[PDB]
Amino acid sequence: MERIKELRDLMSQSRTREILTKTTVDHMAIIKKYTSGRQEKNPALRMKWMMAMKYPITADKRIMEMIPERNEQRQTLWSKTNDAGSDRVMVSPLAVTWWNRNGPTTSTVHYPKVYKTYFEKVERLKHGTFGPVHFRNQVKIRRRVDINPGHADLSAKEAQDVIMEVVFPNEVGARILTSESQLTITKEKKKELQDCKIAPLMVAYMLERELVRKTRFLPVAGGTSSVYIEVLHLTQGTCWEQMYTPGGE
Amino acid sequence: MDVNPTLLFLKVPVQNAISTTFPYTGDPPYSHGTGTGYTMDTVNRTHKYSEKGKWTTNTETGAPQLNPIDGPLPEDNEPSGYAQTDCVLEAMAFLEESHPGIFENSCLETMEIVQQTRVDKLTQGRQTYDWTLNRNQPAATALANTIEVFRSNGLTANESGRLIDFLKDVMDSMDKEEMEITTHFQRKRRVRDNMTKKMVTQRTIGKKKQRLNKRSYLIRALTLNTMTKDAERGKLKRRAIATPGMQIRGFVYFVEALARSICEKLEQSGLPVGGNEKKAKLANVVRKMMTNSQDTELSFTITGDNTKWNENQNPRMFLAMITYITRNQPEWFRNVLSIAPIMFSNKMARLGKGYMFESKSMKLRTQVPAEMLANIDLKYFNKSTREKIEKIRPLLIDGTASLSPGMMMGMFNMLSTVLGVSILNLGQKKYTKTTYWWDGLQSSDDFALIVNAPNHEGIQAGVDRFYRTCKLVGINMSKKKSYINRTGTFEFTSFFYRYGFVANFSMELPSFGVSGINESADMSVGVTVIKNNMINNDLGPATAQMALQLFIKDYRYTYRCHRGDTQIQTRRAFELGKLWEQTRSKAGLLVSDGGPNLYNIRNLHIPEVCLKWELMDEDYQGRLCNPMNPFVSHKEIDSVSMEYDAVATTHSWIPKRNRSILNTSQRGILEDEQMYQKCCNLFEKFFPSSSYRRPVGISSMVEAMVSRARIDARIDFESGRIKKEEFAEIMKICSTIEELRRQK
Amino acid sequence: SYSPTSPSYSPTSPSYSPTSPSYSP
Amino acid sequence: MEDFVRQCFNPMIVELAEKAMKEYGEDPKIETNKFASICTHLEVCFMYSDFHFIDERGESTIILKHRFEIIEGRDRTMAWTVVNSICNTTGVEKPKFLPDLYDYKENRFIEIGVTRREVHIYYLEKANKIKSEKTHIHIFSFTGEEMATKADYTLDEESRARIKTRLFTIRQEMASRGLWDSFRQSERGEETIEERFEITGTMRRLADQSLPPNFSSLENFRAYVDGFEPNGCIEGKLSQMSKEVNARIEPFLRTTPRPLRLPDGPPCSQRSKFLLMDALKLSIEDPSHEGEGIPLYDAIKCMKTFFGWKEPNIIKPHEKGINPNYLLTWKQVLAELQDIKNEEKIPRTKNMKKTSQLKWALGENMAPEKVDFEDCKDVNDLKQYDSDEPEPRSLACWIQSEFNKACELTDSSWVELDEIGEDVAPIEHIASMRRNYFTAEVSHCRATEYIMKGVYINTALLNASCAAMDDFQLIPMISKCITKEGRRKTNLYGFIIKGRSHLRNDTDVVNFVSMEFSLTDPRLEPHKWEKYCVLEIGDMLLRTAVGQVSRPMFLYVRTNGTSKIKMKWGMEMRRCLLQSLQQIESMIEAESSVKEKDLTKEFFENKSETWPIGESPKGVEEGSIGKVCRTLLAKSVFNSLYASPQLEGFSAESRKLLLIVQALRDNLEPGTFDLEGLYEAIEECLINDPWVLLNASWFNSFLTHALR
RNA sequence: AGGGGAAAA
RNA sequence: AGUAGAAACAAGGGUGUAUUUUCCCCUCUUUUUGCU
Ligand SMILES: O=c1ccn([C@@H]2O[C@H](COP(=O)(O)NP(=O)(O)OP(=O)(O)O)[C@@H](O)[C@H]2O)c(=O)[nH]1
Ligand SMILES: [Mg+2]
Ligand SMILES: [Mg+2]
Repeated sequence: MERIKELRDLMSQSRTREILTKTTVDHMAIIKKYTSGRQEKNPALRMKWMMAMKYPITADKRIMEMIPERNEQRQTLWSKTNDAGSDRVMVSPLAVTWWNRNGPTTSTVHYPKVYKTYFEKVERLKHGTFGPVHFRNQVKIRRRVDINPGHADLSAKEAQDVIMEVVFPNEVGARILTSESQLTITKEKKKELQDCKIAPLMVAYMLERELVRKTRFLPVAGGTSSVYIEVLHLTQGTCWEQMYTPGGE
Repeated sequence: MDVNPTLLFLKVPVQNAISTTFPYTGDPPYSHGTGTGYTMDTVNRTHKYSEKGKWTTNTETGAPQLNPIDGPLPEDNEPSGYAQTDCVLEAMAFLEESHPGIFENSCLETMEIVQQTRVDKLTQGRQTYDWTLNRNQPAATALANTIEVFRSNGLTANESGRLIDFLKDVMDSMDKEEMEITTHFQRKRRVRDNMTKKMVTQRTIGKKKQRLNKRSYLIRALTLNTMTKDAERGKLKRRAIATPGMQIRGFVYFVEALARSICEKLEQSGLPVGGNEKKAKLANVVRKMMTNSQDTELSFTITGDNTKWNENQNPRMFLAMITYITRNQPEWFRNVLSIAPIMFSNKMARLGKGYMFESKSMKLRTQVPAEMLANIDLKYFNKSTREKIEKIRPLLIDGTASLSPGMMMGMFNMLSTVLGVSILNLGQKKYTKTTYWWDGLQSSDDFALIVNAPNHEGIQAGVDRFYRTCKLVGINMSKKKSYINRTGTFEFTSFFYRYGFVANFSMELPSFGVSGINESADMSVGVTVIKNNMINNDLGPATAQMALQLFIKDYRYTYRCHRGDTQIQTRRAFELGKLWEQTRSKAGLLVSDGGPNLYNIRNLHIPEVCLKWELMDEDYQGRLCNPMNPFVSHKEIDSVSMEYDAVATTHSWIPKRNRSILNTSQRGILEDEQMYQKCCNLFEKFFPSSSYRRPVGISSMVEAMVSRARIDARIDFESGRIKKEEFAEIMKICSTIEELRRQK
Repeated sequence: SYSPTSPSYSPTSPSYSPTSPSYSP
Repeated sequence: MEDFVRQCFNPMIVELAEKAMKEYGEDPKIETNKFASICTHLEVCFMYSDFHFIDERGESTIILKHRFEIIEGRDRTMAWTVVNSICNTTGVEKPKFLPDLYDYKENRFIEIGVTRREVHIYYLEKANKIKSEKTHIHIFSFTGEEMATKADYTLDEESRARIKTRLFTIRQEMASRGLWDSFRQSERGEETIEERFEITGTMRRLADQSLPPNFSSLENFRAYVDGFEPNGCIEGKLSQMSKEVNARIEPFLRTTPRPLRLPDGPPCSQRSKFLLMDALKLSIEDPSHEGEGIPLYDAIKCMKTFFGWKEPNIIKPHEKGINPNYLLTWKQVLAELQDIKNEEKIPRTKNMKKTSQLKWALGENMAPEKVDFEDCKDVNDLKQYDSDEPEPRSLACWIQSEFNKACELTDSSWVELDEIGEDVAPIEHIASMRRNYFTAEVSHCRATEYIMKGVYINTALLNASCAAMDDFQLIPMISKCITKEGRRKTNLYGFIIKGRSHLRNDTDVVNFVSMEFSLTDPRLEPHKWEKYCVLEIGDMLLRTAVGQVSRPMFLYVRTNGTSKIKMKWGMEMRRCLLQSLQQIESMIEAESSVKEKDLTKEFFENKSETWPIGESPKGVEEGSIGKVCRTLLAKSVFNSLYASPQLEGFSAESRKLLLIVQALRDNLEPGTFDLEGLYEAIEECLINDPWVLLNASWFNSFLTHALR
């Protein structure tokens, strides 16, 4: 209803009618990346010399309704912009700090849910036990280990298919889920993610983190399991070995 | 006492302290002015290594072309591009014989890749030459301009998403009697600046219509733009690099895919593997060669680089190799794979910006473009440039130099590596017919060659045989940069092996610092960089802690997020102090909020937010991770003005970006970008999964959107989420949209 | 606890610090 | 036959068929039979679906909810998403292959096939192909025969009659033109897509011109290659090859290598952006004044702490410059400082009047005006820019002294590292103690003072350049340290005046003028100060061990320039520390593995282990681990300060010689091919840079001491 | 899936 | 003058970062300068 009215309005014009009618779905990928402005180089230097400016941030105009123009110490937080389409406003880090110290507070936050893997890593590190450090000659073998265990039953392709089925049921295409474990995980995630208030893309990335398996070639000396690879920087050295036991099972 | 760091090498081996030989803490060299001089120099050098070839005049482009294939065999050790076709074919045949079925399987994989490859793949490239505008543009912009020009001229096979269809369109375009293009034109206006009260030439850029005859379009299609390589370490003098046009990138891509498939099945190839994979491969090869060597046998390793590698590789030899590889294959596959060498054998190099001339008497300076250098008196140029222009004049047409020989700075890395690996494979006992033999590894042009022979004279004979064979195929070993010693220590692609690869931490120094994305992103990048350097480059624990401290200090200064309980004063100091005093659990605040640094070697692998989540204050935690942060973009709900909740913290804001030109107006060109973005946003609204994965389909935008709207309305009505009136209204709107589409 | 020290450090030869001397009257 | 199809079927059907075929790179011009087949199939599907609706009651009606949903004639993605939506909503099974219609009333997918041969064979083929007893099959024939699954013809007799009549009409019309034979015989191979890619026209001519000399056509070359077999081609060509082409190994004995040949010319001069060993700083102790933190306030206080200013006068003039301009610049700086001190609320930053002396010193209006070549084609005296090579310079002895000073131990701490998390793991505790040793060793090094000075100066310069681009700004040179007593101290080295900084390219240079205090008389080493103009600005009363001594205090004034890249890499000078520490730790680690214990305390405290790090008239000199750490830090800092293409090239081309020498020391029988060429390449990089010349001299000394 | 950063050839 | 080096800046379009490989991070568009 809203989208179709927007499409009608957008096709009412002349140039946009040509763009929509003379462009195929494939060519979208080409025109979406289309740009004609100057290219930016050395982002680090730009940040270095821009953080000294008054307003190095750009925010949606809605921020005007939330963050006051100035704080108690008369320090301006945002200023109206001229070189814009009236959808962006300049902002200072003072605005970020003001929101963090005085912004609206809520008891519902999605960070723990969207990043369950990192919290699992934190829990594993918290309950781990440390043994003695041995100064001995260390022999390292460059081999392919995993960094993200993913789901043991599902492979990379199976995990991707399950993710697409769970997040975008009507866009899977010709693909079909065959493995029984695939179907079970799909059902479990559909039940768990039902009525989710997060964007589908970020839910898909969450599922990718939770399910897909990633392997890298690293110099390892000792364990190979993912719980040990995540702590390789700490349990292994050129001439020292730090005995460790992750808190996980 | 006169301190001399080099004397430290008396005790510690050079390899173990090799990090001290890399001056990577200083700014790398940069090119200042034009790259025309380097392009002319490389063209002349390429044409001098082949001067004993055959000269012809192209019947299509009307440009001189030099063919050194099957030229006289070199009499001295100077670089020579006179490769012998029979020798290359024999090397390929022996490579195929040593690895039966390699070419057939590679061709099967390449056919599968070719049939399923989409045109948008070409957008993966960086800046590319654009013949429509005759200048460098982003790959996506160049591809869009080329597609628009082809469509306007009646070539519409690109309407299908397949890349092979785009190649067919390019071939068809190469036959048209004339091409109608839309280029950019300039309008200048003298205006007084209101801040400095000086006259300046305000510039306005617009679109026009131009017509290119057959020859002009052909020259533009075979052109490669040239510039100077910047920020390159280890070289006193700069060198030129090339960017091909949109018409050459697809064929080159397919050829490179075939070469990569071939290289994957080659234990002597240093590509496409890299990093730890390449180090493991090199160590395995060295250990296998050393073990297979008998106790009496003498093994010698030579570290070698090749002189003017790209200038001595002929596209004709690449064509011969491709023809041999694709034997007993469908004709269409052979044609599509062999097109790229054909294009490169007739390529033209664009000189570049031009030169700068100075009239001191009148106190003026001007930029002479390349197109004018052909019709300028030689008295203006200096001796070096005068000689360059005099030597290059016969090859100059339309501001471009004809360059038949050479592969132009790494355009066929994989194919060149394949040729080198074939030469290496020619070293087995079954081919040398002598007590000596050789093996090793090759990457692009660098190589490590291990020769085993009973005695020293055998080693010398093997080295001479390998050198002569390389010269026969067209590869010139660099004697001044290569050396040979007993096996056990060597160097390869800045990897120093001394009975095992040694760490070289200097090369990773530039990665340390603040990436300037945002607060949380920079913190994650820095911490993960420290962790990865600890894992890989043998960074010590104490050194890792010191690096963490330095990074925290730099980050705090960059983002003005000093500790709350600090006397430093700045714009952000007041808010940070207020927040510090307000909160109770002072350890829960992020570093960007003036909180303490809780990081250490233990938890270098944990994101900052999750690291101190349990220590965060309830109110502070809610404020920081509010679902409605104004600094992060929000998405409208799909199939519903409520927006999706946000989980990104307030520290993931978007910094301001500026893309303005000095005294230039481009409002006529950014409109297209704005409308394209609007249409893409609308389509994403219609198709929720478009962003997650690139969609495909030959149907038009509006057609797909209307079809999806109709099916969605029907399905919603069937399920019961909408009543009759809404379905009727949606159907009516779809019908009127379709009617408007049909009748513009 | 650890104070760096060098055998090349002369306690008297550098009579005054030419880079960072004391000049307050 | 294509024109027949165009004139027969409806335009929408024709364009749908054209799109469907072009979706797979099939040209309707040459694939006319498949074009007609697809057009007929689309027409049959549309006729089957049309004129069948569903009333609100839920029964099929023929004249609103359409009875049938089309899936044919759409995109692959469009059709598949329609199928997926239908399956998700109604819950029917997902077909393995794309069907042609969906019946809501019957709630199932239907495949519609049109054939020229017998119906039964095609029905068996389709039933075997789909192999699923849930999708209806309906086959029509141009002869008037029709069949379905289980004899369930969902469509009414009338609609099927219309379909059959239309098919017969098409058959008769086609047969009138005698095109039916090919159409019927081609059905066998209509399911295979033949890829086509041909080289013709200009491309064929280009191909014919891209072959070896003795070939005239691409086809001839392909024929030759296809039948090619290897018969001693390489061996025969090698036998013909002249024996003067060879790779003869020349042994690298202990008497082969020779010292590098440094260039000749006038002695090299200082080129650092600030003084290193001759710097003098005016310091304030425990700064607690109002406005502390602002550089200008601290600079004013530091200047106030010193009494003894006199009338400045030229002592060492700049040969190529206008010294009165430098004198006026210093006087103007003093006057501006006085004026800013007169006011109450000193501004955060101070701009300087664009006087003649500053205009000349900062090179304002020195560039020729840029003009497009189109408007200057009539100019008659245009000459190309100069590209002369750098003038060679000889190696002077001041650079070695500068390095020696940089390697020394200072009394005041120069870096205050931030805190980190609590140590829990034993390895973390070991790292903490090792880091305590490293920080103590490195925080009291002159190279650290240089690092901090350069970082602050570059940060201030870039901030001023980007914030104020058309103004002459005054930037005091400030540093912070902690004395032996643990009390903070703020030092001022001098002042920098920044010129216009309209920097567009990364290599664009902003010019500035640096005035630095010093106690070093320029007349002792005049060649070192060719670029400087040195004044006598004061008399300083220093406290010595025995008493107090009055000495002149000079102001080294010069014009320098810096680019955005130079400032960027100047800011990241703390990285130098890592380059040293990572090495030092590694060395310690290399020993610990041998001794199975941590040797940090023994190395730093007992100083049992020493490394050759210096040279003295006696011979080679050994230093402890701390001395080596400081030397490596100084080397990294000087690499950062004196960076240039010469240094990069020299390091790259001398690494090979170092490795060859190491191989000789390893008894690996090293051998070379063109060692003279390597020496020439190394020497090509020694032109004028003092740092590179010092490195070359160091390499010569190392060769001398390693050959024996 | 895309973008950015670093290294080497 | 100075930076700098094979050609440029010293204001008046930034129209000059390419191919391959490897590693790492992220998920969108429309009046200031303080490293205690
Ligand atoms: O920046 C680069 C570096 C290397 N390469 C590609 O890698 C090849 C080898 O790069 P190289 O470093 O060996 N230089 P080369 O061309 O051999 O000349 P020389 O120094 O005299 O021995 C080159 O010929 C290019 O094809 C690039 O394309 N760009
Ligand atoms: Mg080379
Ligand atoms: Mg090389």
